[PDB]
Amino acid sequence: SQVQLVESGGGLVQAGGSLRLSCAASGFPVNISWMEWYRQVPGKEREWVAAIQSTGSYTWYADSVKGRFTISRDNAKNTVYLQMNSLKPEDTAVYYCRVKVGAYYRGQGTQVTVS
Amino acid sequence: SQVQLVESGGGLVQAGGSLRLSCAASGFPVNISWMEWYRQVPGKEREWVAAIQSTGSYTWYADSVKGRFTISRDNAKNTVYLQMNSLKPEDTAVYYCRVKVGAYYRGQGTQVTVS
Amino acid sequence: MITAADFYHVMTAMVPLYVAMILAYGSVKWWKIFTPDQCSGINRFVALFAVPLLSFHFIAANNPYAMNLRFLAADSLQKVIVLSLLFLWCKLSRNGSLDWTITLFSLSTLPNTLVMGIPLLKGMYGNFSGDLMVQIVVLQCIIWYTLMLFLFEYRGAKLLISEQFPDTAGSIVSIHVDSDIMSLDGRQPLETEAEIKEDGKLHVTVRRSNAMPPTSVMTRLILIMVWRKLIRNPNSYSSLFGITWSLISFKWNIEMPALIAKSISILSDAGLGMAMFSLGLFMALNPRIIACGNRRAAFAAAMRFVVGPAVMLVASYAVGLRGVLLHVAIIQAALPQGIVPFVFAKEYNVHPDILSTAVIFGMLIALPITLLYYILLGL
Amino acid sequence: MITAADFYHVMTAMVPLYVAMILAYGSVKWWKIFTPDQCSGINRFVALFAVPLLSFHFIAANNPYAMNLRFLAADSLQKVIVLSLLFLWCKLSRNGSLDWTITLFSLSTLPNTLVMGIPLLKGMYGNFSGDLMVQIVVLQCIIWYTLMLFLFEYRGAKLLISEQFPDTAGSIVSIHVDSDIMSLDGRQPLETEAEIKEDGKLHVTVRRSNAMPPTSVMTRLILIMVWRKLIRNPNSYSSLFGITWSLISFKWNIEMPALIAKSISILSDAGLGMAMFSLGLFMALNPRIIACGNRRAAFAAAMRFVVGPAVMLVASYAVGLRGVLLHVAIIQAALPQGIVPFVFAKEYNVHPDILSTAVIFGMLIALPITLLYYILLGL
Ligand SMILES: O=C(O)c1ccccc1C(=O)Nc1cccc2ccccc12
Ligand SMILES: O=C(O)c1ccccc1C(=O)Nc1cccc2ccccc12
Repeated sequence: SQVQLVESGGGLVQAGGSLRLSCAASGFPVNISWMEWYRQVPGKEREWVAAIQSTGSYTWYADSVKGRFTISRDNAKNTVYLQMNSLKPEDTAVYYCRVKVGAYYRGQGTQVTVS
Repeated sequence: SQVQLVESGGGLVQAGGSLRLSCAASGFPVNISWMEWYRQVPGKEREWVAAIQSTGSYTWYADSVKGRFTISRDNAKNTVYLQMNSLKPEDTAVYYCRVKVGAYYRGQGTQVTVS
Repeated sequence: MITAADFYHVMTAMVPLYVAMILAYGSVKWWKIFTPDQCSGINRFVALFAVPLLSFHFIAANNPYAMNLRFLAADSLQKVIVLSLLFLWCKLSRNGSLDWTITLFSLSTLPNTLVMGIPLLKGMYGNFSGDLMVQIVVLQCIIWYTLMLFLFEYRGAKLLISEQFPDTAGSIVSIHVDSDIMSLDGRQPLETEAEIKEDGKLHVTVRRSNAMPPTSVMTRLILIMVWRKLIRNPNSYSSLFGITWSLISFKWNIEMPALIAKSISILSDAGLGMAMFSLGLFMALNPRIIACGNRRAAFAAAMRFVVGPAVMLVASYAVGLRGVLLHVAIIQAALPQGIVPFVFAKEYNVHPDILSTAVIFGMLIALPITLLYYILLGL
Repeated sequence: MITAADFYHVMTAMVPLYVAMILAYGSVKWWKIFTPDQCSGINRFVALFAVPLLSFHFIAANNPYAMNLRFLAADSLQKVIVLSLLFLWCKLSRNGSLDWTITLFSLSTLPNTLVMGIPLLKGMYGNFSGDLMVQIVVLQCIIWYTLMLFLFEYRGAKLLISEQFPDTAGSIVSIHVDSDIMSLDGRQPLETEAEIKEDGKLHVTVRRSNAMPPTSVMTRLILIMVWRKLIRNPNSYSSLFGITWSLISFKWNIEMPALIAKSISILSDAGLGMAMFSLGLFMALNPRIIACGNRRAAFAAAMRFVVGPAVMLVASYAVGLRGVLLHVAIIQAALPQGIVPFVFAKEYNVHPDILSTAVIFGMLIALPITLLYYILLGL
């Protein structure tokens, strides 16, 4: 079916900026809203961030990121945006989306680095 | 030390009488108040009745005999009396006392039978 | 015909096997000596230490330079006639599955050869037919219990891809498996994950969760998952070091020294006694002996005692066997079913009740069946 | 002296015993195969089925009409010299107890004769000294493990009377015990009760609770409680039916038929292998090997390897033994301690830590001790 993910929003920013990441899904069967975002440092033991799950009622945030990272669902354009606020300098790692159509699909193309 | 128990109070009575049993202890070392009374039918699986234990605070009665059989301690004469009230006809069996000086001592001499 | 003294030689070798099986059934069901958790530590010992040393005692004494090659090709032709008729069933009939291709191959063509088969045929026909049964135990441990392991791992690895990649799996390039996972048959959560590349390619990675593909790729996923199940198995070190010693001991006439030969023989003397003891504990822990209904139990003792020895009568006459070598081949096909086809089918849940009747209800009626061919052939 | 070939015959018979003991220690401590509840069902099997059939295999082949009566009286004189010096200690010294009279008799004069003692002496001196060790296993099972049972039941039945009848017990007429109770050593609640008669007499009855006497009475209470512990014991049916068959088989030349002789020999071949396997599981379940301090462990290996073989040197020279029969008698006294003196002392709590060092730390240093007398005697 020639499935393809499109990720954008990467850029260099200082401590205290505002970025708007993107994950444009296309070329799929009937999708379920279970898209995610997480980090991967050059070390190990990665950590999960957010969730845009079924009803938009509860979103699984972590401890330090609760009440400060806005996630948003757009089922028309099939794109979930993750709005970051008060960007801490420990965000040099790679960020990418994890759309789930029964088996998780993901890409690698970002430029998230906070100075 | 020539230990000996003395039991009395046995007699034939109708349903609704009043008897006053006796258990006169004599010839002992230092006794503890743990004297008892129970029944032994010509069948098996005997059932325990009362207790005159350490402080006179709680007395282990059975279900059907609660609040109707008066037990009394007399450490001067070394005799525990069991006063029966509203005597039900199912009291034909033998009644006897079970003074405990570390090992339970007991006799057999009663004439309890309710008609 | 047979004489009345031959019926005493058969009973001398087989009545001591049922005595150790009723003492273990009675000590759990009747007189209640073993708790069902204490009873699980005896089966754990027989499966790891007693039987993998009983099979080393037999294979290391085999002479692989003087095997009987014509008898041994009539045994390997039974399991090709059967395995090809089932291939013309799931490819030509419309209700043929792979759950039944494994079960009808395990019932009809894999008997109990090591524990029951060697003492039975040695008492019926003598010490040469106990030398032929060891040649069959070699070919089951090393070939026919490995092909059957490739079928349980292909059955499980096509469920995990056909469920999670229903409309996409034609573009998978390679599948890795993390080394935490040892069997992917639904017991563990088994989260899967894909790497979408720049031209519709896909890298699948099977992971551990916490709270059709091309045949150049499917044959790579299976060999990884078979090698991980083949080195955690005690019967693959009893056959690796059994055969390797018998290839050396029977050419340069090396005899194994008495320190090492008695260090093995102290545990392997507990092989044949404890195996029948562990087999009577298991028929005390099941609820009923016939655990699959009365229709599916007659089906388990008609594939086993009829379709077995009626396809080694046409695969032993079409090779050239006659006389006594025809009579040993038919009788060993009517043995009850072995235990390792039940160990696999309990783990993977491919009909675990039809293969637990046929092990238990096989043993109880195996002795008046094999003594019924032994009378009818000898006439 | 000894030759270098004799050191290989000793190692051929004893290195296969330590191999089955380290495989069971390693599979619990090191590689963690057995759960400690699964490990309790293997000791339950060895204690009931494997070893009481290993002792039937040896006693039924003994010839009781041609025993060696002079060797067998130097073994029964060891255990009278020792048992009389302890009697001049608890009756003449003021701090002598009966807790130590049992323990110093079990350490110094009761070794491991059945599992370790028969293969060791048969390799050192030949097939006649393995026929003398069976004559000692007969006298331990039938005499010296029954006298020691009369001591544990006298130790327990005097505690229950001296605690509950401190000032009254001189007037007890008879003591009954209800058949619910099998051992009165404090494990059950054990309510007692008395019948006061008309002239200062007393009928004691021992019951089950729910939420000095004359010696015509104490000898009656003990024989009841010994008979109830003697019919629930597997080693008293291995010795009752072992000796009764060997008195008949060796006079009318009856040979036991091969149906029955192979029905016993299928489980008793697992005797000597599983006993050393069950003995290495037990040294993996204790916290430490030396479980009683360093003072009380040297005391357990000085009564056992010094006071043992220095009181059969004066009880074998004062009878008339010379030559080789003197050398077999001294070496079998230096065997490590048997297991049945530990089974008793774990139940009755009469020093269960001193008799668990000496079984475990006995076995590990028993082989360089008995090979040190075997060199020094042969010079
Ligand atoms: O009986 C078999 O299936 C068999 C056939 C040929 C070679 C080996 C075997 C085999 O390993 N059996 C067993 C494995 C585990 C436990 C067993 C318990 C009892 C009997 C056989 C057992
Ligand atoms: O070893 C002994 O104490 C002994 C000596 C003479 C006759 C019999 C025995 C004896 O029953 N042993 C054992 C009893 C129960 C378990 C045992 C486990 C291992 C070894 C001996 C055991």
